[PDB]
Amino acid sequence: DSYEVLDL
Amino acid sequence: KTFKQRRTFEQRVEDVRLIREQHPTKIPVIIERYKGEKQLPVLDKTKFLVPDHVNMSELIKIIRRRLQLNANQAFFLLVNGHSMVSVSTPISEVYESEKDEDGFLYMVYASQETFGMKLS
Repeated sequence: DSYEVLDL
Repeated sequence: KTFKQRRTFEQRVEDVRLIREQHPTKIPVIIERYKGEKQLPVLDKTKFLVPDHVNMSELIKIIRRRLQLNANQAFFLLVNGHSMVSVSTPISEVYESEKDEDGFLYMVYASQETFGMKLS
């Protein structure tokens, strides 16, 4: 339900 | 049951509308294991926000390590069911060209050997 941030 | 199956068309459109207000510089991306793919592991989450300056090369790298894959385990990202995007392409451009009608950008991951096997 929550998003995950995909940072580098 | 895929992401599209657990949530109606209206719910997903609204979901995109809201999250875009919250993160105007992120792309909402649905990333799932390809249904015919058994060798690569599953991710723990389905819904991702990617910064819209990221290119495909960088997104693959992020998914690689988040999947904890070894030196030579190749995986391919198929976008919107039908496309294999050049690695240099920014994801902001991939969103504008390949986003779903519901407003999500959908991707599945699989080895080349898995996609090969299924085409043969």
